[PDB]
Amino acid sequence: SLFHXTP
Amino acid sequence: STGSATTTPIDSLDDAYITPVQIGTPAQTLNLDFDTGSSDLWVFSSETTASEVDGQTIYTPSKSTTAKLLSGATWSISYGDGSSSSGDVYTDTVSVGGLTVTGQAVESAKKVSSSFTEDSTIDGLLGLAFSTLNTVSPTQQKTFFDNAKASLDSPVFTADLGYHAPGTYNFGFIDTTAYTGSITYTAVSTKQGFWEWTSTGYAVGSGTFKSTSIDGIADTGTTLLYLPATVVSAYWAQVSGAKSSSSVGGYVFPCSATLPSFTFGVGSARIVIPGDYIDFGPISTGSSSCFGGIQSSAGIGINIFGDVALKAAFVVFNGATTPTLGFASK
Repeated sequence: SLFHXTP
Repeated sequence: STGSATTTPIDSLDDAYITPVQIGTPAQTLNLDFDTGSSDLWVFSSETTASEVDGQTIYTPSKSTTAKLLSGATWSISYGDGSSSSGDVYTDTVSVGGLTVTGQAVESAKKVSSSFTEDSTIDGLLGLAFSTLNTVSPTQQKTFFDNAKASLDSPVFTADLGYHAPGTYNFGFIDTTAYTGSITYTAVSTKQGFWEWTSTGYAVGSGTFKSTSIDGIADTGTTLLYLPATVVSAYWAQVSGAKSSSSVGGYVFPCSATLPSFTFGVGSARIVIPGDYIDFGPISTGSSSCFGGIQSSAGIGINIFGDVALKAAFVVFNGATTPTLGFASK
């Protein structure tokens, strides 16, 4: 997987 | 004081990096993902739903003589892909690389979403964005860095991520042997709680540098580089056979292709991302389509300088009263 750490 | 810890890729693509963190007394060592794009230090724990734990190392506060429940505090967070976790809070001693903070808020997960369960190598996250983003309620908590700052020799941390190799997170000092040339510093906006800065432009391969302001965040917790569609299209235009695939979810390119470098500006200085750093391998095992490491931010709302970009540099996160970011070649 790819990661996308907070909107 | 200072600290220094090695961070290691979790896989052969550098999808994320893990750093060992000691929590409690006696120490329980967990491998956390250091994330400059969030502000919670949370861990799998003895309280995490059992079915949601698959291989991770857990924190067990009852086995730590220094742990104390932070009564009434809860936390809940979501990340950029909708993955999430939530739980309760302990205070305990936390050490990174030899640097110790007492009374750090350690957020113990009761619940984690599927994408967390599925990654056995990541035991939790250590947030390094501004403490204004911390999700603990009713009393917001400080980050490990904000807690350590006053003890540090200099109120900085540095990220030196490796390409297909380990790197280093340093706290409290700048290792002048870790980079070449000079460090170029640039202004940070903390208005959204991120390490937000503005790049001065870009170049594709040996092409002319295009001067243009690109606002974005330095996010160690993001794998790829997410940039405006204009910029991204100009990159992939220089790769034969590359295309944006709706079904795959971004730009793909033939595995047989050689990728050009991508340069971003930091002030009057330039950081070159080699082409190899932009290859994220086959979309599925055995495919001859590969996933690109530069993708559009158009769906997101912000540009993100994630690990693809950051690993091409020595990056200084300067947490002085007026924060700044520094970049050097290495």
